[PDB]
Amino acid sequence: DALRLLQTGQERARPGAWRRDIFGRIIWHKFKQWVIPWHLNKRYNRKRFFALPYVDHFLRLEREKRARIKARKENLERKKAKILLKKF
Amino acid sequence: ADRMSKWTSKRGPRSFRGRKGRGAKGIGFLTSGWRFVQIKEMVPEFVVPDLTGFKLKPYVSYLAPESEETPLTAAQLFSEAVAPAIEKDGFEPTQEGKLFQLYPRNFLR
Amino acid sequence: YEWGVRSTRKSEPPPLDRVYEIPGLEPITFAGKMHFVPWLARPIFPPWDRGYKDPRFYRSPPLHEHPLYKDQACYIFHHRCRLLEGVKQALWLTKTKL
Amino acid sequence: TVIVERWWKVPLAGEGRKPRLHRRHRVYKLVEDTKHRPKENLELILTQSVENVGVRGDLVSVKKSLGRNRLLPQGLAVYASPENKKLFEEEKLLR
Amino acid sequence: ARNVVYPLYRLGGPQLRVFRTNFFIQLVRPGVAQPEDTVQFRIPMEMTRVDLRNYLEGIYNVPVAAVRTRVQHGSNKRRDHRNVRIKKPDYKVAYVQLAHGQTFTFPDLFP
Amino acid sequence: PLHKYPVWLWKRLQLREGICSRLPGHYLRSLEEERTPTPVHYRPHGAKFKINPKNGQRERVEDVPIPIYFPPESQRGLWGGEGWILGQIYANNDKLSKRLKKVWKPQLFEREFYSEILDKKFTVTVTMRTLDLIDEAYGLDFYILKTPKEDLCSKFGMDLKRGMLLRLARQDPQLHPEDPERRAAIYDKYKEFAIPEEEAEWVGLTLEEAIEKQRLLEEKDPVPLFKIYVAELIQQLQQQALS
Amino acid sequence: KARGNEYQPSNIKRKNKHGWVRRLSTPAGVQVILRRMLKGRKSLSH
Amino acid sequence: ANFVSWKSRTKYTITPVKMRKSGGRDHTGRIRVHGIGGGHKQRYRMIDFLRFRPEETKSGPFEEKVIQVRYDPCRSADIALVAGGSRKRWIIATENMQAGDTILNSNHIGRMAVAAREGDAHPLGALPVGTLINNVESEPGRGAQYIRAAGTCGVLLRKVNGTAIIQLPSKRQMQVLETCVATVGRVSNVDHNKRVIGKAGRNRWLGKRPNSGRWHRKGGWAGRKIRPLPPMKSYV
RNA sequence: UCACACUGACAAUUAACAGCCCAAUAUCUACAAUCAACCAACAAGUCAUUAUUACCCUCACUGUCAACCCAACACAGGCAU
RNA sequence: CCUUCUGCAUAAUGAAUUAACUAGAAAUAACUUUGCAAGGAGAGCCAAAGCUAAGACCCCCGAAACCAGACGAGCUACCUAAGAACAGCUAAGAGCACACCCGUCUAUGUAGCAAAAUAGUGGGAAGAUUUAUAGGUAGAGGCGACAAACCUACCGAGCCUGGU
RNA sequence: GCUAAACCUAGCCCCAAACCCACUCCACCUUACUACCAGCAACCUUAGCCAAACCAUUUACAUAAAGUAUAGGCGAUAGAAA
Ligand SMILES: [Mg+2]
Ligand SMILES: [Mg+2]
Ligand SMILES: [Mg+2]
Ligand SMILES: [Mg+2]
Ligand SMILES: [Mg+2]
Ligand SMILES: [Mg+2]
Ligand SMILES: [Mg+2]
Ligand SMILES: [Mg+2]
Ligand SMILES: [Mg+2]
Ligand SMILES: [Mg+2]
Ligand SMILES: [Mg+2]
Ligand SMILES: [Mg+2]
Ligand SMILES: [Mg+2]
Ligand SMILES: [Mg+2]
Ligand SMILES: [Mg+2]
Ligand SMILES: [Mg+2]
Ligand SMILES: [Mg+2]
Ligand SMILES: [Mg+2]
Repeated sequence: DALRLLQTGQERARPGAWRRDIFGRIIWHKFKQWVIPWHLNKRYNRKRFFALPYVDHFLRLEREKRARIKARKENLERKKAKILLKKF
Repeated sequence: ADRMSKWTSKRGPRSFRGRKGRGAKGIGFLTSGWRFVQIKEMVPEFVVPDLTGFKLKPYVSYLAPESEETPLTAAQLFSEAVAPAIEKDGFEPTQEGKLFQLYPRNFLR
Repeated sequence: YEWGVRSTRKSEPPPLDRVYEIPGLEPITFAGKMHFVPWLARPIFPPWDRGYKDPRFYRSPPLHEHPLYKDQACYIFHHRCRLLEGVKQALWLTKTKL
Repeated sequence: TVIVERWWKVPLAGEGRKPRLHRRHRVYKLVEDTKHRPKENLELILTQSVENVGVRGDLVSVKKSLGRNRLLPQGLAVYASPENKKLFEEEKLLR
Repeated sequence: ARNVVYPLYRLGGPQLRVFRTNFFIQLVRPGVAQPEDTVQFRIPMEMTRVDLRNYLEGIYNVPVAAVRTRVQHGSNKRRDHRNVRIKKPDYKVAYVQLAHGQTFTFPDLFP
Repeated sequence: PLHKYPVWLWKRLQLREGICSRLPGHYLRSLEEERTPTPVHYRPHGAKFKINPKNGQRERVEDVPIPIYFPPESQRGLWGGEGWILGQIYANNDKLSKRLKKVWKPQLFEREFYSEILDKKFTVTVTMRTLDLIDEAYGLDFYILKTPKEDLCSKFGMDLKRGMLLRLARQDPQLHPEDPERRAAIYDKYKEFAIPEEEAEWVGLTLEEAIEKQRLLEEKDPVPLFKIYVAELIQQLQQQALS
Repeated sequence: KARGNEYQPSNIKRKNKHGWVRRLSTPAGVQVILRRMLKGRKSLSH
Repeated sequence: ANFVSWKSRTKYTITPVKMRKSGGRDHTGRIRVHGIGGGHKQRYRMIDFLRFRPEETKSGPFEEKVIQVRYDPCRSADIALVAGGSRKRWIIATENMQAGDTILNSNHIGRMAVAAREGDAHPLGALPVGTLINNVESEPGRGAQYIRAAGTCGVLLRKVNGTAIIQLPSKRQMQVLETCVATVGRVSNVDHNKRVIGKAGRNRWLGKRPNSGRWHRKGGWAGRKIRPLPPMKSYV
């Protein structure tokens, strides 16, 4: 890593880039290494990368579930601290 | 009819059984008449040196001292290899046609 | 009349984006990225060709560009050639007697 | 191109928030249409020698069909603007 | 190595090198008494036949003649209090055969 | 457990988040403007008030637009301020009858225009209202330059306007070589616009297109740290010797 | 006849009728997989 | 759904093409024609309807010769290979079209009539009045688009200026240009209408499912209609 | 523990059988099989290649067990070559 | 015992006990008592003794059934491609008869072997025949040698989701 | 006395407050957890149950003005601003 940083200043040996799949979640797409370019590969052309608008509802639902889990954990920690204070 | 059963080569039919397979890592290819071609260039060659007169051993002695941990960084390597910078009072910027390119992982391990 | 159905033939390419008909700005497309996207106009890539040669992946030259090409409409015969007439055709092509 | 009127009348919703419509408000009523109307003859000045129907440098009430098919595309006339009008006035005064 | 991307050899590329091997190997006792000069080996999944041949010839210099590998299936008929299946780790097995009739015997321990 | 902002503010939140924040200021201002459209499918009441019958008393009224539809053909072809009206109608214009849905459509044509700023003929599916507007504007270029963003509603028209603005701002030889007088006269014919080149690029571009342009602009691959370290060492040597 | 035996197992037909490719070709399967992931099931599809 | 029609061939060929049965289904999968599907396998034979067609580096009239007369399972009219020059092709077999017979394929419209035989093909501008013809073309260089079935025959009526009023077998007149190509004689395989199917086995083998079992009520359209002959359909 | 196929470790099942498979350009296969020669017939039928360019390294991977599959059961039931 | 109904042990339904869960949320107005009064209430509302504030009053389970999109031809109906099967005997969409396809009838079974089984008498068994593999036809639909039959055990139109 | 009976702590609901997560190593749109080679993909008035004892037009998505105007098979109902 030090040699690579001093030779080109590039992070992470394996190259890559961020992309948006169908689910919409920002996934770090991994390069598979090919021989032919991308503007003519039949298989890679099928691997589209877009989430479309209707997935916004599912994204909002996932965000709400995560927020609910976080609030539950926060209330749990608060109740634990309150019980600990009550014990002493 | 099992969702928890991880799909593998011991499940599907002959076609998918022979197609998928375990981590085989294609080393060659087929030539029409079911005649596989073993590319000598794609076959790995374990570069094992001679272990003659080796000083160290796979186990250390507790009597040895203890030193602090300091992950090596780029700044330290640059400060170490600072001969021409001081002599000013050689570098490989572009390495696209190099043997073992750095940024594009072309060398194994 | 002509053979070959349109549906079976190669599908007609899509219509070129109208942004290219505005001589002349920088048509922003997804060429910078490396994946198909609905929005953003479609780019136009150049003709790519491999440098080194490959045995299994080799494209021969056209029918005219060759190291030797004769214009005389020659004809060759082999075992698979099934004549029509038979004896008379062979006698004519050989100039012999039966 | 097709004028349309609303049914049930909007119940008014001030000016800040948008007017919350309803499924009944979707109903419409055709009141009038742009087409099916007596057309008008736009004014166009000619730039070259045209048939007896017109004269060089003489604004006339030309029809829309011809003005859009032959005159304007071929540059034989120009819209009744103030700039070209002043240019034609100067050309006439130059006589 | 294992679990590492390999450099795709196009056509006029250099010979593939493998420095600092990752995967390992280990022999076991014959199951139903194998023939003479026939050593067994438990190889992981990411490993072929010529791979093991070169591995041995380079590390232990054992004159390996022929090799015949195969994959074994792990048990899975067992459930805990949660009623969840447990699939044991799978592994590949090989049957290396020495050359020159060296005649090797599996040594025993715990006398 | 609840959110911090409403549901109709996530758009602005994302716009102010990161990459959308680095965008220019004029683009964000034009996007946030959101002006009202021009009346087309409804008589716009001039006076704000109107004395309704059955009672001589003034009342406040407004003009609500008609939820118009914009199919892809409207964005691909220069269409006026009209489109596909999606609504419902009774039988004989009486609520006492049945209710049935209805969808109107405009009248399309195929004319051949010729713009002087671009010097090229096109074949666009123009309508009658668009032709009337072009005739009233005393030129297709004037009609394209007068209609703002949300008033023209069409990606092709926005691209044409952006190209015309870029051409008027560049003021370089390109129109008619070996004819500087003609180019000068053409530029003089249109002088009430000419947006600067900095603001002329972000004209009509969509959100995704603008983000892509911004990404391509400030790309800049990671510079090797070797040059930075060499510069730091040079600065250190300077501070040690000179100063 | 015996109506308690209708299942004819076949990995080919199973994966062709309920496969990741078939579930991602159309937006229907996309929404199905999204709802499944939202529910929290272990297996998303065969 | 995935449905690629077998009709996919560029260059004309003599070998039988592997025919893929349809079954009254469209590209989607739904049935559009009741009574089709389930029969005997068949191999399509590429036929060349355009009789007159000069081969490469040719233009003037050419001669041909019949070699064999075979049966065609696709249509009801038998066919017969006819080679000529330096190529071969299939064409409709006319009545009394024995093998080893020479056939002419002219085109130059002569001044006077031409006593055409039974196999030769000449344009309508050189055919006597009142002569049976078949494989009539709708326009010059179009191809046989009408008479072609077995036992069919088109009698010539008259000519006007530069056209010819043809009388189809259904008593429906039609006028076409006089410079178009046509064929004399009638199609072979005579007496095909009298073919006794005998049993349902042959009908099922031919590839035709039976009719539905619904007892439909004969509407008003099930009455005897005596309409007059329609007007002459021209194509000038 | 009807007595145990129940609970934890042991290791199997090693390819030669089958799968994993074809470089391009113009280009062409009229006489079915039925002991196919006598006898022929209708439902008209499953199997082929020509010239040029470039190609020379060769044994990699998967399946291999059982009293076994689908029927809530250890099921007089259903299953092709 | 409870409920119904003019009428009950009635032979009208409910019920084996035990532990847990389980079925009246409030309204213009009205009644009682507090505080001030032609005024009170912490803007707004009511005033020919009025208002403010408090107290007190509006049950549960139960269908058939519709909408929009998913899931469904691995069994059933049809179609498509390439394959497989049909002893023998008498002698042609011929006849008997193996395998094989379906089950007109008896008997057993009826919480059984089976949420559709066991034997023969049964029709065919070189042809409108059966079947191994894959793909296509999905409900306002598909298919249908019409049985208005089938479309995953219940299809006069299968289930789910959200309106319910 | 066999069978039984109780423990209460992990965690849950409300808002009160901030706006959240997201690549160590290989693998994942072809048959998902498959190192490898020549071709179209986007924007759509929601319906319906129910109440008028049926049901078609109809039926909902800080305070005061005000449940007023107004609309409504002018009946069941709906219902704003200055
Ligand atoms: Mg059962
Ligand atoms: Mg076995
Ligand atoms: Mg009671
Ligand atoms: Mg009661
Ligand atoms: Mg009573
Ligand atoms: Mg009783
Ligand atoms: Mg009083
Ligand atoms: Mg089936
Ligand atoms: Mg049937
Ligand atoms: Mg009976
Ligand atoms: Mg009984
Ligand atoms: Mg019968
Ligand atoms: Mg029989
Ligand atoms: Mg028999
Ligand atoms: Mg239903
Ligand atoms: Mg109700
Ligand atoms: Mg009602
Ligand atoms: Mg207000």
